[PDB]
Amino acid sequence: QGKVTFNNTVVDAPCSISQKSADQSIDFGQLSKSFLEAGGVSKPMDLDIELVNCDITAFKGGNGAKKGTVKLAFTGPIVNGHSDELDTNGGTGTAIVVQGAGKNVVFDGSEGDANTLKDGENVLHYTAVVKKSSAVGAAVTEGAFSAVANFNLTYQ
Amino acid sequence: AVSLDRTRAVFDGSEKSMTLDISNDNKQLPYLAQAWIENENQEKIITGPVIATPPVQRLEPGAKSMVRLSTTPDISKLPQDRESLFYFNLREIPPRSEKANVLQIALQTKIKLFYRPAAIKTRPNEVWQDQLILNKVSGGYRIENPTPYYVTVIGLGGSEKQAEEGEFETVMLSPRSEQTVKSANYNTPYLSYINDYGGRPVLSFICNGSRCSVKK
Repeated sequence: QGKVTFNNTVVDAPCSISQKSADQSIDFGQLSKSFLEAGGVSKPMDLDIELVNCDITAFKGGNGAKKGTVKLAFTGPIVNGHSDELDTNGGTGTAIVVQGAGKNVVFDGSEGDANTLKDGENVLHYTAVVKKSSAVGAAVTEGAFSAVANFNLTYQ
Repeated sequence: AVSLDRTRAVFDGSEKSMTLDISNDNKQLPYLAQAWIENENQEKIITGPVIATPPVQRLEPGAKSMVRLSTTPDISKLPQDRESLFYFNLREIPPRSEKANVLQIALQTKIKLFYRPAAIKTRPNEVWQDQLILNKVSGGYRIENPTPYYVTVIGLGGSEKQAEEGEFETVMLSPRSEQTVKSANYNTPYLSYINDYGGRPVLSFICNGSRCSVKK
């Protein structure tokens, strides 16, 4: 059945993602509390997601494709009242914002933009930055932080 | 890192269970894989009638593994003359990062799981979608699905090429149901759907009046 069954009929597969790093992470490096505390935003880190095993002619399509057979969407703990701010661990007071095709990514499940596919390749290009959380009394404190976002692909 | 083997799953009701192959495409680190079922409204279902086992498992680098899909006795309550809709979920849990200030991405794959009762068991390359009917309506078409299965329509156009590459909002018709779509009048309609294998065939219609059916 499907993968244990064998014959001429090709069965297309869902995508498998991977990044430059083995743990599927992006390192922001040490950040200045003072800078963040003053409204500063870290230098944008590239968040590239490689799509393998699947026909990319569905993510903004490869060489075209206007239809949408796969829905893309990010999910993660948000900042109270700000669905576009991925909350963080460690209590540092920081938050994370990811930008797609010029527009911010929302982490409440709403359909994302399956239009970030780098024309010509099989990579979704996003950018991420760290900033003082936009929550009342945030206060950027020092220390290490981390966050996990769910990249959801739903197939029709 | 974790991935599934198909974009949709058909559960043959004449059987008590089936397996889905999963894989850790990462060659450096282990990843956890969670699997679970959702009902037709995408609500998590824990006690049946369809169960995914194991709910969570560890996959060493490059490891291949499987998730079993099985049913409880109550699966018999579902209608036996039409498909029922479920969703299969596969979410990975990446290992904790070695680095300090970091953001990790975790993939989650969600596909359709069709419960196909024994009474409507299908042949290896049987085609029922050619049973679809098109009804001209003001501003478009009413797509009729008189079959006992779920049909996913991904294209409607005046030519085979347009059905395949033309802008179209994918719509899935439940068994014995219909849906209206905005569209231009085509004297020769072509429709494209997704079959059990993830293939995307194209049907050619011949209209007579405001009714259109696939040509023999």
